[PDB]
Amino acid sequence: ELKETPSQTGGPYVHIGLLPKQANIEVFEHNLDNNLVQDNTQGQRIRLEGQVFDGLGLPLRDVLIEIWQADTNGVYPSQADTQGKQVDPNFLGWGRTGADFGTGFWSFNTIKPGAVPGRKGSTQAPHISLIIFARGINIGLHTRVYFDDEAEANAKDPVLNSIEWATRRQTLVAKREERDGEVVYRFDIRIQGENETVFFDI
Amino acid sequence: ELKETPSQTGGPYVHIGLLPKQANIEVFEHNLDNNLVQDNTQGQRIRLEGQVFDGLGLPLRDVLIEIWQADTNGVYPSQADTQGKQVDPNFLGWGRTGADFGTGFWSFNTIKPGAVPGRKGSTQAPHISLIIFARGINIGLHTRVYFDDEAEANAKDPVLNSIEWATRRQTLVAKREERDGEVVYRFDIRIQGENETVFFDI
Amino acid sequence: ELKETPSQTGGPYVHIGLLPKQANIEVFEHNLDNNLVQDNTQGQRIRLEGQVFDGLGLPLRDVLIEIWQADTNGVYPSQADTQGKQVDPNFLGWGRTGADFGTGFWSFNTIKPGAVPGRKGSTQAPHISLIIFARGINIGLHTRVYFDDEAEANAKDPVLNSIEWATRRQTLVAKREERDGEVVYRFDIRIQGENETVFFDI
Amino acid sequence: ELKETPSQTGGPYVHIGLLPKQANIEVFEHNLDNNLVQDNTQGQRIRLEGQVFDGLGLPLRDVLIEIWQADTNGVYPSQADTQGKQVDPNFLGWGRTGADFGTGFWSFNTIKPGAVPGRKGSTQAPHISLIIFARGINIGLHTRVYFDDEAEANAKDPVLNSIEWATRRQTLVAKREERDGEVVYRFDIRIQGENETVFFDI
Amino acid sequence: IIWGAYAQRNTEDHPPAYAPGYKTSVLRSPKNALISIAETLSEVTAPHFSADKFGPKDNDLILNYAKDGLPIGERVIVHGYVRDQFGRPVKNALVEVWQANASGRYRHPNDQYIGAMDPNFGGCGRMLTDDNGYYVFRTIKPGPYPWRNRINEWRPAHIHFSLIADGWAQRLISQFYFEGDTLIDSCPILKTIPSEQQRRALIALEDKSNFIEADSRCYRFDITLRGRRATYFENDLT
Amino acid sequence: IIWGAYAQRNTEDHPPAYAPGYKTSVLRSPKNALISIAETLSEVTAPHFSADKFGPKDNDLILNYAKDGLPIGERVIVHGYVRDQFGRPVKNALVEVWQANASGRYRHPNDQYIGAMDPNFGGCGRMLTDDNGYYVFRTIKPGPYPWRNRINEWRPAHIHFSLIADGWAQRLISQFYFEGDTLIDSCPILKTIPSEQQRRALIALEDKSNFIEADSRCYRFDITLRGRRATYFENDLT
Amino acid sequence: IIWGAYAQRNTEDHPPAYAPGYKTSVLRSPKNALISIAETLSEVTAPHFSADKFGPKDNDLILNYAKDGLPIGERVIVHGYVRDQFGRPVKNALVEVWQANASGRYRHPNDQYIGAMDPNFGGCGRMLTDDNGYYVFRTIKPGPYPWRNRINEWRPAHIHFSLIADGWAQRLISQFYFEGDTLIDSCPILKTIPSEQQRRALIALEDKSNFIEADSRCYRFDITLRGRRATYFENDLT
Amino acid sequence: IIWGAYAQRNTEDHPPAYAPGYKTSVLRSPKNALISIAETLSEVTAPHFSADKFGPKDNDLILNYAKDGLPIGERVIVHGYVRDQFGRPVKNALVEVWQANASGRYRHPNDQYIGAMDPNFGGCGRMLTDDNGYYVFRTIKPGPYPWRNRINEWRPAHIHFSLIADGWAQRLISQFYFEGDTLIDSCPILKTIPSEQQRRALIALEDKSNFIEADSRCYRFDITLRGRRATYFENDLT
Ligand SMILES: [Fe+3]
Ligand SMILES: [Fe+3]
Ligand SMILES: [Fe+3]
Ligand SMILES: [Fe+3]
Ligand SMILES: [O-]
Ligand SMILES: [O-]
Ligand SMILES: [O-]
Ligand SMILES: [O-]
Repeated sequence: ELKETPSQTGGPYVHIGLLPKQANIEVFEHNLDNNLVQDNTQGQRIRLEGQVFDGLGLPLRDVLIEIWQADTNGVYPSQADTQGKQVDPNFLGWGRTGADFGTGFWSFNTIKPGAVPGRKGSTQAPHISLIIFARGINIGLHTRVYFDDEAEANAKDPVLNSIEWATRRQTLVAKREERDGEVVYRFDIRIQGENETVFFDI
Repeated sequence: ELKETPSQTGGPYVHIGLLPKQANIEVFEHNLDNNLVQDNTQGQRIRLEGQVFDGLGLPLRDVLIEIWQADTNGVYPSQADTQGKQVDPNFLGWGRTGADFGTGFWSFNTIKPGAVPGRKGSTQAPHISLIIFARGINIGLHTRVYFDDEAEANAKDPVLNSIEWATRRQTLVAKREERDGEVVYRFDIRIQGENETVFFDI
Repeated sequence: ELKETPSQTGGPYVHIGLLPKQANIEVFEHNLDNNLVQDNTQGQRIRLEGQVFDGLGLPLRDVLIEIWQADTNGVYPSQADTQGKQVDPNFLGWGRTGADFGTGFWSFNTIKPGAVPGRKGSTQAPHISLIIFARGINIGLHTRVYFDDEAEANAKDPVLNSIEWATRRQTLVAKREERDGEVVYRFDIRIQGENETVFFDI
Repeated sequence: ELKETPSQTGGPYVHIGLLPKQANIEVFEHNLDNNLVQDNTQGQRIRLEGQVFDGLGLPLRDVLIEIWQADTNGVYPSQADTQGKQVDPNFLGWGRTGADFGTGFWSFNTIKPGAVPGRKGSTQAPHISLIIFARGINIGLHTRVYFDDEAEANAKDPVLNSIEWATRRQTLVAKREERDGEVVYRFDIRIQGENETVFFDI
Repeated sequence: IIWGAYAQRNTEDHPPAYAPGYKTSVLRSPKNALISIAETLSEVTAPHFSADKFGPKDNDLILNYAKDGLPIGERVIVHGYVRDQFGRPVKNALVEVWQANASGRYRHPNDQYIGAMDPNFGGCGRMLTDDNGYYVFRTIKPGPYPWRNRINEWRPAHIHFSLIADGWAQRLISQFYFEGDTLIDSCPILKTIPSEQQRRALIALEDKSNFIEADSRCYRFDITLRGRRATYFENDLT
Repeated sequence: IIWGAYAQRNTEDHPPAYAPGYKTSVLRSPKNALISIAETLSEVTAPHFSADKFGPKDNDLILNYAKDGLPIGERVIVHGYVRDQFGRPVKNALVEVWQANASGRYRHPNDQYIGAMDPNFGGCGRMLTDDNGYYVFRTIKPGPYPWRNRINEWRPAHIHFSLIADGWAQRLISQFYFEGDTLIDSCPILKTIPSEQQRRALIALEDKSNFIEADSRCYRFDITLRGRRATYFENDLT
Repeated sequence: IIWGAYAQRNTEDHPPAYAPGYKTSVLRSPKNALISIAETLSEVTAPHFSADKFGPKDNDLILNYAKDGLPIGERVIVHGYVRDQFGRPVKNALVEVWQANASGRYRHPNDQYIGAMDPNFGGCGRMLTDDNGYYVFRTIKPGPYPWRNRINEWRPAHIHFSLIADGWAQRLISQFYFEGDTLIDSCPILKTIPSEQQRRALIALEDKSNFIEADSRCYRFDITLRGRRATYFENDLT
Repeated sequence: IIWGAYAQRNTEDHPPAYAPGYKTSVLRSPKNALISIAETLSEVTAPHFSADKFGPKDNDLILNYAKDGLPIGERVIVHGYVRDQFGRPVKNALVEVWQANASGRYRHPNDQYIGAMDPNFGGCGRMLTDDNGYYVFRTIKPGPYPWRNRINEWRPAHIHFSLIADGWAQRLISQFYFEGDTLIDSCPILKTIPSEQQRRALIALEDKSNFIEADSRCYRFDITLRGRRATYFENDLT
């Protein structure tokens, strides 16, 4: 048996070297980005956005974020999905983005995921899996984004209920807003301190 | 010379294995509990109660607490008491309790202790010695409970004055209240954070 | 290259754990036993029986015995048989039995095997390969059972002739008897002492 | 914890150095011998005798034997006897003898012991504990002498029944004879070979 | 002999309060340093428990909760001596133990581990040390069990113990383990103890000469409490 | 590939028949040396057992005899590979196991040990190795138990196993033990094996990455059988 | 084969979040312990990237941004294998790299180091591992560079790498170094890794037989990701 | 204290019955294994010998047979302690010794060795251990002597000793030797003992501070007998 290769920080240029196009380094023809909606993608379009704050409350402008999620029917566009259901063929389920250099906001255009089976016949509430990399972060931090308009499903969610301090569960719920017809979920991440976001070892 | 056996946490079932009766494990005929008052016990009856909070401000519902105190005349029901005074013969001076599983409150029915001699002819203010055990606590935490209606005695107490940050002394003073004729002293314990209770190495 | 896993005694419950059905442990639907004759099995039916004796001459009542043999035409129901002949399809060729707890007798219902080729074009006399396991026996003991009514074939048998003390060859010959129409071969095994049965390292 | 001092053979003069009187070495005023009957000793007098044979069947003439037994009521003249019964005060319960130099016979004049409690409320049959020392014997050999006229008690004896080869139990039964009014039990000991006497690790 | 104070607890011989590898300690450890005080009568005294109060099976975890049969599992005797740091025996100290059954399951609704419950096992016992500081109890060897620190964390088999002795300053709760258990090297709770010599002080040793044939095995485990020093000059306690 | 005979069994790698420290061997060991023979079709063949005959719980000692509840004791998975001495996998070999329950008690009237019986545990299992020689079964860890060799003798925990593979010459019965058990160093039966490296070959190793969280521990244990040599010149087998 | 969960990440094999010697970690590390969860479909799945999308020079950092000439610096090939902890190859995993040029300068306005920019070097590449888990790319060896932790801090030469494989739980970003670089022993970022054996796991080794004459040198560097365990009894994932 | 049985004799700490190098053992050793039994009152009891019966010179081999003069040879005192395996003193145990004189000649017609007889030496003594398990006797150091095992065999100097103590199970006869005797390394009888540490346990040590000036030398020699275990639960002895 082998030991897992040890992690190291993404460092100061992680949001540049993994999104070259944005840093005006035009080496690739096809570039990965923060848009998970293709034209025939099914489901309700949503915009997920927010900021990541350090322990002094300041937003990180050098963070790199990726998300992983299921399609509109709660099926993962992955060969490891054992649900026996067909997945939306126009959905990658993954995206990557950095924070705006000035504002510090990050965002993704995606679809609201459907519910995915949990362990031993349970049902998880809709969620998006999120990971954060940056200078000063030695190992990518994993968290999940749940939705405030899914209170009923959130209340029976296995993972959320496995957090014993009920007060911390709320750090994982994004707030729904409606900007001129578009649905936006605001999700702010606090790495350290008061209202510190919950991070998981998965 | 030998080294003291190393401490380890009481673990998740410490308030069950040391109070089996309460956990509905009826293995012993005589069970130890939180009632130090026997019928002929001398002194004024008081009820000591409160909650223990972790660093997030939530009450611990798996804590086990014991107290050790002197009788009404400030004499310990212990062969190591060298005062040459006779102790109240209907007083053990020790008790054990857990916190209610739902509320999180713990309590003891005891007597208000009298003043005990301090070192080099000084006099200590009335106090109850308290220890806390629980999952996550590697070594039992020692503290003392003083009484707010003994301000005069508290001001000349050796131990309280040996705490250099005067602002922290107050975390050791319980508040007197009178519930329908009964005297109750509320003593809340904060393990971590703002208004962190003082703990002693004794 | 690796060393063979070392043997250890079957121990006191070897005849129970390998024949659970007989020990009234009903964990398996299909159970292995001492009957090698199925309804369409070809050949003459015979019963092989006897006892196993320790060095004091007492029968072992905790022994476990298995036999391995060829079908009526001297073909093994094994993929390693290179004879190019078809084997009787209703014959496993193997069986397992223990000794009766009181009497100490063990038995098998099988078929008399036909002659099997020996090395370098020789022909072996009909024989049954037998192995014995029990408490006190550190490694299973291998022996062979030949038949007294095959004197002619026994006299030209390679293995029997490879035993230099001619007097010991006879310990490997079972005696034919006829109990009310049934043919029985009595084969007694003496582990130690006078008339000690020959055991092979194979 | 310490390891037991290792045993060594008594050697060629063990029956001389432990019975000096008999070897005409008159160094002690009070000498230990093979007579356990004092004048007021209670019980029926018996004579126990026999020979000890090596593996060639020859009697050992350099053996030293001791016996240890209970009084007529099955009580040991030992402070470790926990029976709460009073022991015959005129009985040592132990004796020592050698074999005649020519004949090879050894003997003791004693009393037939009564039954002694066995473990977990059982009852042992009457027996005498015996030990043998001699040149060539590296550790004293322990055995027991039972009586043929106590067949009923012998059949329910714990120790005798703990010998699984029933045929060997009989090597521990001495034969009653009546020489001109005296009762004699003949007990021959065979150290090696056919009808080898049972020896115990006690 | 006039007794003075208990020798100072050596903090390097014990786990620290904050130990990140045992996750529950992160929110249940004080951020301030403990305040050391000079001892008074309060710290050198403790309660007395009379033998009269204990039942005959209090130190026999095999039979004290047996209803229709015996509990399932390995029969073991655990015995040893309680002494203070200067080697003096600790007399009439109250020793209490609690543990899981052979499946690693505790007898409480809170324990939801799939390891099976044993209707004939309770898992609580107590005794008083004798005049030589000796103690002995009998039980079923506890099974190791999973718990959630990292998701696949597993505690080695252990028996929890608590001591109330002569002085409040000696009050101690800990856990002992069994010689050879391979989980001992991986446990984050045992690893909160800084030194290897102190980790070894919690391992009960196989005591083969003291096994009882066709019956039970035996483990030897000694405990050391803080000791008081004698006074020969000024006695300041009072 | 034309196969020849099995490599000779190396007698120095196995216990001798007569081993005085294991008393029962004294009357159950031949006094004559074993007679070695050159192999024939008889020794290089063996029976075949079809998978169709095995039930779904045959390799699950935890559930295959469970009536009203689960057996009491430590849940463990044991898995590993069966290979021949030249490293080739042994395919479709019949592996049978039997063992005591968590108290060290076997399920038979003959076993009178006071360790308690478990009405939900049987203690027998079997499986066929797959094409890679892999095998896996689940069970309750057996408890050590006393037996009468010297009066206070105790076997370390063990699981008995038997293999029927490709050739009769490979037929093997043995016993494996669990890493760290302190009784392993004192057992007269394990000490019949002459070399220390071979004694270690019977110790199943803790396989921590393969534990199943909040469920079962896992031990790794590989088995090696005698191997056949290939023939490139004269084939004398026949 | 029915797959179960990924083996638990061994936290002792990785840097802790809070590491005072790497100053930027002080305000960017959680104060709470991470909460471990049992895995679901969410954690054992991951996206697929099709080969069709990659250009022919995506793994050739020497030519993929070359405009008028070749970049300046040491021509090196880096290749190796990606496997899971149980030794299975990781197929079709997305491996992305980014690095500084030969002067230790990154191609971004934010990097103000006086080391010169190279107009023919970009410093980004990517590839998919093949069926054996093999990967190979070509580049210019990066130069070490200063940074402000303590004022005179210097990173050893390194290439940043990222992997997206079969399960989200395997997601990993790290950095590898070059055998012999003396700055490796002084780097506070590499020293956040607790054990020396794991620090060595990030050092790419000179592979002399694989140098290409009159052309490029070659370094060998293997990567290990977390592995999934197989299920043989209850499958609880779903 | 309720006493239980004597700890099992550890057969590995003693010579085996059959030891081919000591030729006389070949025909005087059982071929069957000894049958171990659980102890009863018979095995844990033993006789008592009253001090009244012993004469004043019983432990003084120098004077107890002296007729016209003193025996010829080296005057030595031998003393030591008898304890059980758990270290408890063995009180009022009967210790008997016998030996050859300074020429290596025993006082019996059977001994025909040419070494000269000493008319003032007998060679037999006895004593009772005191309350601390202490014993002391005085004698002449025995000379080594030839015997026929191989024709030129020679025993190192030795004194034969026998002990009858508290339980019949403790009955022991052995021989001790003197520190430095070179014959100790060649003796087939001492070599029947399997381990070197146990061979050393029979060597009496020079005790120089206890020599008596212008008089006698002194040797220290301790003896260990089997010990009884205490019972705290069921007492099955009866
Ligand atoms: Fe626990
Ligand atoms: Fe067994
Ligand atoms: Fe960098
Ligand atoms: Fe001698
Ligand atoms: O970087
Ligand atoms: O616990
Ligand atoms: O067994
Ligand atoms: O001798």
